[PDB]
Amino acid sequence: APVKVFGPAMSTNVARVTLCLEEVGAEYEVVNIDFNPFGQIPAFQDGDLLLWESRAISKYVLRKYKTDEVDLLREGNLKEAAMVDVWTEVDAHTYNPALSPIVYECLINPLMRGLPTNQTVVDESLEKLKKVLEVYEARLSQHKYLAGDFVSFADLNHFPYTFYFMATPHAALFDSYPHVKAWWDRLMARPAVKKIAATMVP
Amino acid sequence: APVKVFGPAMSTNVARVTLCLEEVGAEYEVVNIPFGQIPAFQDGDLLLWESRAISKYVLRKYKTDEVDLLREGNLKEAAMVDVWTEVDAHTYNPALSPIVYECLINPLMRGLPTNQTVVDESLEKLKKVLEVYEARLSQHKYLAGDFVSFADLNHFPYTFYFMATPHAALFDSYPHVKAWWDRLMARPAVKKIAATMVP
Repeated sequence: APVKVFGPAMSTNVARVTLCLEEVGAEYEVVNIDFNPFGQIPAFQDGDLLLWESRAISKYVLRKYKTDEVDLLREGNLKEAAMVDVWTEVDAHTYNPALSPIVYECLINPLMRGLPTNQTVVDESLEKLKKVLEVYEARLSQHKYLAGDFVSFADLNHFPYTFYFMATPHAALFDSYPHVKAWWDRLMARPAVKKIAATMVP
Repeated sequence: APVKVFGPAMSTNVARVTLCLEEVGAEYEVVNIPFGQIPAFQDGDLLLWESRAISKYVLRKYKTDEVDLLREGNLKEAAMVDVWTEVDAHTYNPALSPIVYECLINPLMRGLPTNQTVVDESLEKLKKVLEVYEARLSQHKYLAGDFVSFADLNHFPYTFYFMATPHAALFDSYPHVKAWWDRLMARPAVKKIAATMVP
């Protein structure tokens, strides 16, 4: 019984769910656009369970399909799970609020509506993001991935908005942070990530 | 062996961690390093940051059949805990916290005038959030089901400071939300932490 994801595949929050589903090898069906295509929250159905909110859906998927091969939350190991949780929360409350206004001002608003970019909002965000990337640079100088030497929910959570940031004029900023840039290219080589990236087209 | 929390007891995010420690009956120290400062935490050689990550580590480590606040052995119950934890983080708290800043934090710590127009932008926005809470808590005593969980405890710190602003009586128009808030305030762990967010 394939689970159902409701929403536009190019939404950052729908792509978070489908990336998790691809990383665990689950079969699923994506059901149509809306009723913003870049931000809309997914609904989800697995049998009689109906869920909302992409982070809760994603964690349900990573638990239900966990194997010894594929354990992206590490819940049996409290130290590892704690590090997954830490960098999941850094994404949600620190990295994404610094990066997503750049994506909206430079990519989404011009692309969807021909709206002008507000360079003052973008510039505030860039200075905030630069301080954040200094922290990621030190972390990813110690480990291949954010939670340790294994890929996890923490890394996957960074994919959808960062992918769109890479289509703005500021993508070159990551080159000032070579270990962050190395980590980004590691993620972009994963076959599940390439699969979802091909779905994220306007 | 006791664990250490780093940060001010007053902080909304330190209180999330200390409430979790009190509900599991854990032995801990608090070491004072505005109302939103992110805590650090030490257990042996494990050093953590971010109150929700620390809180979950605590609720897993000290878990018992009496105190299972994450519900991780039942994927469907854990899903509902996660849903309402996210609603708190990205919907309820962004509605509620600017009322705390512009009625309580900024007029009594930063010396700013109480911007009584972003207060009404937040109030009208909080009103439509509470409608959804009122429907949810009308067929469950708690957010994740008929059991208290991390989802409910997550709402305590900011709601405790909202309850100290002029607009505390807004909950009275949502009787199932009010009755839910009353069940949380009656817990001994909650009463004990509430006493720390004041001196």
